[PDB]
Order: sequence, then C-alpha cells, then structure tokens
Amino acid sequence: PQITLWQRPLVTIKIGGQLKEALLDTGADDTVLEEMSLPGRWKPKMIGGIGGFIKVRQYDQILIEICGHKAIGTVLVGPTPVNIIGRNLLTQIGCTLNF
Amino acid sequence: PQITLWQRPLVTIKIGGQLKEALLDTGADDTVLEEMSLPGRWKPKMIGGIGGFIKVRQYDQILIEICGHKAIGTVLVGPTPVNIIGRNLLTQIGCTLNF
Ligand SMILES: COC(=O)[C@@H](NC(=O)[C@@H](NC(=O)[C@H](C)N1CCC([C@H](C)NC(=O)[C@H](C)N)=C[C@@H](Cc2ccccc2)C1)C(C)C)C(C)C
Repeated sequence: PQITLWQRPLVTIKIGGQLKEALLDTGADDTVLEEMSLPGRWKPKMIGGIGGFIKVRQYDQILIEICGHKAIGTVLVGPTPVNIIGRNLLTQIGCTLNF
Repeated sequence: PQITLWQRPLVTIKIGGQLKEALLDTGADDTVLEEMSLPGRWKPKMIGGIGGFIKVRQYDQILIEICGHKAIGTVLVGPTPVNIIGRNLLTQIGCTLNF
C-alpha cells in the first residue's frame, strides 16, 4: 500500500504465533522487538541507538509476516519501547521510500 | 525520487548555510541533528530513543532544504549519532512508504 506519514506507520505482524503492531522504520538497519516468547537458541548482542546501547538476544531465521507478506531474517528481542521493523526485512517485503 | 533500502536512505540537507547528510527516518516523529552552529533562541527539551533519553536544544521555524525541497520546521540539535529527518519534515517534502 502507499503510507503517508502524517501518523506513525504501524502495521500488524504475525511472529511466533502472536499478533503485534510494529513501526515501519527506514532509519533502523535491524528489526528490534520487545521481549516476547520466541522458540529456539539465540546470541547476545548490543545494538546502539540515540539514547545509548541496549543488550538484546539475537534470533536468526525467524519467519515473520508483515502486513500479509512473509519474510525470514534476524530479529533482535529486547528492551525496545516500540517494535521496530528495520531495513533487513523492509527490503524483503519490497518496501521503498518515495518523494 | 524513489529510494530502495539495501543501503541507508541518506540524503543531502542544507541548513544554516552548512551542507550535511541525514537519514530519512520514518520511525522518528522528530528531526534531530548533530551538534551545530545555528543562530537563535532555542528551548531545552529531552527526547527518547532505545537505550534512553538525550537532552536536546529545540529550535522552531528553521529552513532546511532536503534534496533541494525547502521545508520550515522544528529541528532538535544535540548528541545524536546520525542526523535524523523524522516525520514532521517528511510530510512536507511529500515522502511515502510503498510496498
Ligand atoms: C544502530 O542500529 C539500529 O538500526 C538502531 N537504529 C537507530 O537507533 C537509528 N535511529 C532510529 O531508528 C530512529 C531515529 N528512532 C530513534 C528516536 C525516535 C524519536 C526521535 N523519538 C520520539 O519521537 C520520542 C517519542 N519523543 C524514535 C525511535 C523509535 C522509538 C519510539 C518511541 C520510543 C523510543 C524509540 C526510532 C539510528 C541511531 C541509526 C535500532 C536499534 C532501532
């Protein structure tokens, strides 16, 4: 769809059996999601952001359905305020920026 | 133009007679630039990102030329890593998300 930006660009995702709303973020390289129950093994990592750095669990090859399109990639689960869908997955569902 | 997302969406802005480069961020509600010499009166404000909170100087009514397009808005200048063009200016240059 075409999404104008007079409101936050949130979209429903289906991840690990659960339904969530995540923000479409072109300024984020990675997908970072708030703490939730995910199947499997993971590696600790520390991602940087504007207020500093947070420690996250890294899950690779996690299937996620962003507004009906399916994608498989790495998801970082941690202390994020909002669920962030970053550029490693937006490229997969074919998303572009236009002006 | 149309921007795909395999690389960061960085564009050239002209602000306060200085040439800068900045991230086109759909996920940010506000625009926040690195520390710079800018004339005027500003107000103390503090914003959040992941990792936490930074104190910034907010300035209203500043002209920014984002890839040639002129826009007048609120710009926050402070200790950010990258310069971020958030939704208050992105709606002015007509930017939309497509997929
Ligand atoms: C560096 O690796 C990454 O890709 C990280 N990327 C970033 O932090 C990048 N920035 C962003 O994604 C943008 C600017 N953004 C940060 C500030 C930001 C805006 C400026 N904050 C606000 O408007 C608050 C509500 N006043 C929102 C972030 C999402 C969010 C929402 C609510 C509370 C906290 C965070 C998203 C830059 C620093 C490379 C991910 C952790 C998101």
